[PDB]
Amino acid sequence: AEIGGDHGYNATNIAAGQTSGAVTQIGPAVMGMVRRAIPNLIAFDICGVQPM
Amino acid sequence: STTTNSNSIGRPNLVALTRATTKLIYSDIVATQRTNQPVAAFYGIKYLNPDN
Repeated sequence: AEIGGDHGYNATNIAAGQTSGAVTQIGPAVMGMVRRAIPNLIAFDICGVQPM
Repeated sequence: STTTNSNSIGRPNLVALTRATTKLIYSDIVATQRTNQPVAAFYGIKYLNPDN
């Protein structure tokens, strides 16, 4: 009676959308993107600051 | 008898250009719809008998 089915929780299939029952998924969603933080800077004024 | 061979012709007149191009037929042969991502997915949805 046309079950939905599911991906085998196998990263290769879920990204492609390969399913087990019916209606292959279009694809995953996009929950967001994460990038590494920008490190901070130790203030230069501790040493000599002489613009040449 | 100053014939026309005494006269010297100047710049010849460029009467007409001529370029060669086929009757390009690709808008009318195939169905086109622009894609917004580097991978395009066309759905195929079918209706089946109880014998598939």
